[PDB]
Amino acid sequence: PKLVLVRHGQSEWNEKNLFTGWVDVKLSAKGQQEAARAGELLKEKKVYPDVLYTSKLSRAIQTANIALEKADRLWIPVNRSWRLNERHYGDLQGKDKAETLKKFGEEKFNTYRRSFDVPPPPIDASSPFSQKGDERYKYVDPNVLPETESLALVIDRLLPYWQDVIAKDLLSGKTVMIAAHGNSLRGLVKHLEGISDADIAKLNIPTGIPLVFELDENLKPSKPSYYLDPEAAAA
Amino acid sequence: PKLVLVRHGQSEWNEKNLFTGWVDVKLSAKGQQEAARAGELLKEKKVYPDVLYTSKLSRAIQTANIALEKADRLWIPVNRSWRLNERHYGDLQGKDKAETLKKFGEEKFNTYRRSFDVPPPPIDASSPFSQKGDERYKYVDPNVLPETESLALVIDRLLPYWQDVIAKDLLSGKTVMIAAHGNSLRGLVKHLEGISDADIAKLNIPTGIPLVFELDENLKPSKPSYYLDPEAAA
Amino acid sequence: PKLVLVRHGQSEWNEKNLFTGWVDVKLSAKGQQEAARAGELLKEKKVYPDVLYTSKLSRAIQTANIALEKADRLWIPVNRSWRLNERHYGDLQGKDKAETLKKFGEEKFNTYRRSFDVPPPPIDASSPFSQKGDERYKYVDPNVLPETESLALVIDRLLPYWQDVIAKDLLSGKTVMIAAHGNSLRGLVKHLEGISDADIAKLNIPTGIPLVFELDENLKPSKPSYYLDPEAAAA
Amino acid sequence: PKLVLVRHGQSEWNEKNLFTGWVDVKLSAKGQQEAARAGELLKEKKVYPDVLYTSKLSRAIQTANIALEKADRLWIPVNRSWRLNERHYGDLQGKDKAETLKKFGEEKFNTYRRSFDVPPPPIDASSPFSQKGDERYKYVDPNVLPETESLALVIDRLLPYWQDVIAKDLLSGKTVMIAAHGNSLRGLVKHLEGISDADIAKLNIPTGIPLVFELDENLKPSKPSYYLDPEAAA
Ligand SMILES: O=P(O)(O)O[C@H]1[C@@H](OP(=O)(O)O)[C@@H](OP(=O)(O)O)[C@@H](OP(=O)(O)O)[C@@H](OP(=O)(O)O)[C@@H]1OP(=O)(O)O
Ligand SMILES: O=P(O)(O)O[C@H]1[C@@H](OP(=O)(O)O)[C@@H](OP(=O)(O)O)[C@@H](OP(=O)(O)O)[C@@H](OP(=O)(O)O)[C@@H]1OP(=O)(O)O
Repeated sequence: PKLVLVRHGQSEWNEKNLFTGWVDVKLSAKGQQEAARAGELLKEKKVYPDVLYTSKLSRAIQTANIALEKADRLWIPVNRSWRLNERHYGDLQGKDKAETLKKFGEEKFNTYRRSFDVPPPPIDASSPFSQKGDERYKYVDPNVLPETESLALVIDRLLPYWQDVIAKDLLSGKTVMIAAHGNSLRGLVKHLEGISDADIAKLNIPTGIPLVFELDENLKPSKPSYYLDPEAAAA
Repeated sequence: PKLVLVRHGQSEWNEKNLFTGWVDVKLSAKGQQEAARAGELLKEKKVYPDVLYTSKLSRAIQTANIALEKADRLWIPVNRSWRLNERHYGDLQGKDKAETLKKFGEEKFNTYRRSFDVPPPPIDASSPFSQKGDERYKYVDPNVLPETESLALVIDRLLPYWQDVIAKDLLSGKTVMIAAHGNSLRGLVKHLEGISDADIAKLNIPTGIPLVFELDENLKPSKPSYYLDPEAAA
Repeated sequence: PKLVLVRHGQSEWNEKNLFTGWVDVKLSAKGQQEAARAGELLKEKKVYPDVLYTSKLSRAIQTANIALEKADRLWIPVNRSWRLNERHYGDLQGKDKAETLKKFGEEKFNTYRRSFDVPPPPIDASSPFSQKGDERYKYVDPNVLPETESLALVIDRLLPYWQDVIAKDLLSGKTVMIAAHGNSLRGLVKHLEGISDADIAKLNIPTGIPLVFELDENLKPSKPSYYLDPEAAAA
Repeated sequence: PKLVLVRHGQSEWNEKNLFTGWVDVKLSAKGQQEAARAGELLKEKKVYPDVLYTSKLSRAIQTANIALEKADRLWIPVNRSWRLNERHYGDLQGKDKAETLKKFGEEKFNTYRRSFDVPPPPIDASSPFSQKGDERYKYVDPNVLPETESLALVIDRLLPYWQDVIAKDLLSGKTVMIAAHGNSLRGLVKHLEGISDADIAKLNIPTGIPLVFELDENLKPSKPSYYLDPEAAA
C-alpha cells in the first residue's frame, strides 16, 4: 500500500493573519498555485491516486480539485469526513494572531499553538465563528462535534476513520490520497512514524508538496517517507 | 423534490472543430468562466444542492468543482458514473467537423449529428481516440462500454442510473445537481417531459446556465422547468 | 473472477400450485432444507463467497441466510436489488396454475409462461397481488416498476446492475454469490453463455444447487459452468 | 429517531462453561427460538426497522435474520462492523470458567468479569482462540484490532461507528435496529442514559427482548426506554 498526503496552501485568513481552525475559509490566490504544483508533482513523479480522501473544509477540497486537475485524475472516487478537518481553534477562531500574542503573552500563546494537549478555551455556541449546527455536519452525533481542540484530541477522532475507512482502500492495494490540514496531517504522521508526544511539536509538513508513505501489510512504513520535491521541502 | 441540471461550458476542441464525444477533453479558459457563472447563478438565485452527480469526463467534473466553489457548497457528497458521459461519437471522435461534412455530405452529416436512432460507425479499437481500456472504466463490465452511440442508446444506458441511484436521493428529499454533457442531459429532459422521438433533435441546452426541475413524488415535473437566467436561457 | 448462482427452493405458493411473481411469499419447509443443503454444498466443494447479492424478495433472501449459515460465511457484505428479482407475473399473480391452463388453453398458456418476449396481461393496480406502492421499492423511480414482465423485459432491467455493481466485485477479484430466482438467474446465464432467444425456453436451473462459473477479465467464461452436485442437477 | 436494540440468545457454549468473547460461536436451538420470539415481538408491537446494523459474530447475525424473518422486514438494508462485536476476553477465550477461578481466585476473577476497566491478560497471537487474521477483519487496521478488552475499551471503539454511521441513519429519520451483544449493547446504554462507571455493572439487558428508545435531535432519550415485553424483561 502507498499513501499520499497533501497539505493545503495558504488561505484568505492566513493572509489577514487570522486563526482559522474549522472556519470554512477559501484558498488564497497564492495557495491555489501551490495546489497546481502539488498536482504537477503527482503527475511528474509518477504517483497515481486510485481514491481520494478530504475533510469537509473547502480549502482542502479545493487543493485536491486543482491538484487532481493538473495530474489528469479528476475522475477518481471522493469521500469527505469531519474527522479529517483541521484542529478546531476554539475561542481563538477569527482572532488576530499578533493581537492574541500581546493579550496572552509569549508563553500561553506558544502553548495554545505548539502544545500537544492544551486546547484553546472553547468558543461560545452563539459566536459568529461557531460551526455548531452547521449544515455540513448534520448527520453526525452533535455531542461528538468539538468546540475547541488540541493535537491530541484531533488524533483521537481521526484514527477511527483512518482505521476503518481509509485502511480499507490501503489494504485493497489502492493508492490513497489525502488532502488534509496541518494538525490532522501531523497527527496522522505522528501515529505512523511512532513520534512521541513531546517530539511532535518539532514536525512541520510544508504546503503544496505531496508526502508519500509506502506501507506494509500492517500499515507501518516499509521505508522512510519522502516528498516529491525534497529541495523545496528542506528550505 | 428538486433537480438542477448544468451543461459544462466550452471545451478545448470547440476551436479545433473536432467531434469530441468520450475523449477526455478539458475545459477552456472560457469554459471555466462559464462554470463559475453557473455557480454564481446557483447562489444568487438560491438553489442549494445537497448531493452532486457527474459523468466520468473531466470537463463536467471541472464545471462542478468550479460552480460549487462559487456557490460555497464544495463539501457535499459526490458520485460519478459513465452512464452520464457524453454521446460516444464512434469513428467520428477526433475528426474535423468541416472535413467530415465534405466527405459524407450534408444529409449524412446531420444524421450522424442529430438523429435519434442512427449512430455513427464503430470506432476502431486501436484508434488513438478510443477510450477502450481506459483506467476510469476498469471496474465496469467491458461488454457494455460503447464504441459509438446515438441519443437513443445514450438514454438506454443513462436510465438505469437515474432509476435506482439518482431517484433514491430525490425521493429521500434531497436537491440533486447533475453536471453533465449536452446529449445525456437532453436525453434526460426528453424522458422527464415526454418529448417525442421526432421533436428532440431541435432542443438545446445552454452551456453554464442551470436548468431546475421541480418534480412531484413520481419524478414528473409539477411545473415547467426554469433556467436561472431565463432571458439568457432563450 | 468466480461467480456462484443459487436458485431458491420452492415457496409456500409453489406448494399450493400458484403463480408467484413479485409476491413476497416465504420459502416452504422443503425449500428451507434445500437452502441448508445448498450451504452444506458450498462448504464441502470449497467455494467461498466474499460478497453476496440478493433480490428484495424474502424467499431468496432467506435462502442466502440459511445457506451462508451452514457455510460459515454469515459475516460477508450483502447488497440487494429489485433488478435481481423474479419476473413479475402480471395478472397471473395469485392465480391457480391449473385454472389458468383451462382458462387460456395450451398454446396461450405456454406463451405467458415460456415465451421470450410476450409478457402476461398487466395486473390491476388495486389488486391485492399488486406490489405497487410497496415500501421496499419506495426509493426507486415509480415509473420503472413493472406491472407485468417477460424474460426479455427482465434481462433489460437486470443487466444494468450486473454491469455496474456486480461487475465491480468480479473485476476486483472477489468471488460473487447471487441468490436470485428462476427467470432472473436464467436471464443472466443466457447473457453469459450467448444462448439465443430461441434456445432459452429449453434451459432449467435446478434449485438448491450452486452453479459456479469461472470467468475471465472480460467476464466471459473460461471453462464450462458446473454445479456442485452434477448428478442431482442432471437428475 | 427510534432505535431498537436486540441481544442475541444462547450460544453453543452456554452449556460448556467457556469464555466466549470474540470466538465465532453459533446459536443453539434455543438461541434460535429466542430470535424468533424477538421477531414476533417486533411485528406484534408494531416497530418497523428501516435499516439493520450487526456485529461480525455469527450469533448476532443469525438472531437478526431469524428476527427479521418473523417481523417480515427481511429485505431491509443491512450493515456490519467489528465495532459492534462482543468484548474480547483475551487469553481467557476458550477457557473453562471454573478452572479460571482456581488459577486467579475470586477477587481477580470478578475483576476480569465485572469491572469497568481492568481487562484480561492479552491473548497470545498463536492461540487457536485468537481472532488475529480472521478473514472477516482483513480490511481493518491490524493495529487497532484487540487482543483483549474491557467494557471501558469496548465503549471507546464502539462510539466512532455510532457517531458517524449509525447516527447518520438515525438523524435521517430512519428506524434503526442493532443486533449486537451484551457488552456492546450495555456499552451503548451507559452512554445513552448517563450511567456511572460503577453503576453500569448493575445493568442487565435480557436476551431476545427488543429494547426501544425514543430519541431527540441530540440523540438523548426523549422518554424512558421500553422493552417490547415489560413483564418478561423482569
Ligand atoms: O456551439 P456550442 O453551443 O458551444 O456547443 C458546441 C456544439 O454543441 P451543440 O451544437 O449541441 O450546442 C457541438 O456540437 P455539434 O454542433 O458539432 O453537433 C459540440 O461538438 P461535438 O459534436 O464534438 O460534441 C461542441 O463541443 P466540443 O467543443 O467538445 O466539440 C460544442 O460544445 P461545447 O461548447 O461544450 O464545447
Ligand atoms: O447467564 P446467561 O443469562 O445465560 O448469560 C450468560 C452470561 O452472560 P451475562 O452474565 O452477561 O448474562 C455469561 O457470562 P458470565 O455470567 O459467566 O460472566 C456468558 O459467558 P461469557 O463470560 O463467555 O460471556 C454466556 O455466554 P456463552 O454462553 O457464550 O459463554 C451467557 O450468555 P448467552 O446466554 O448469550 O450465551
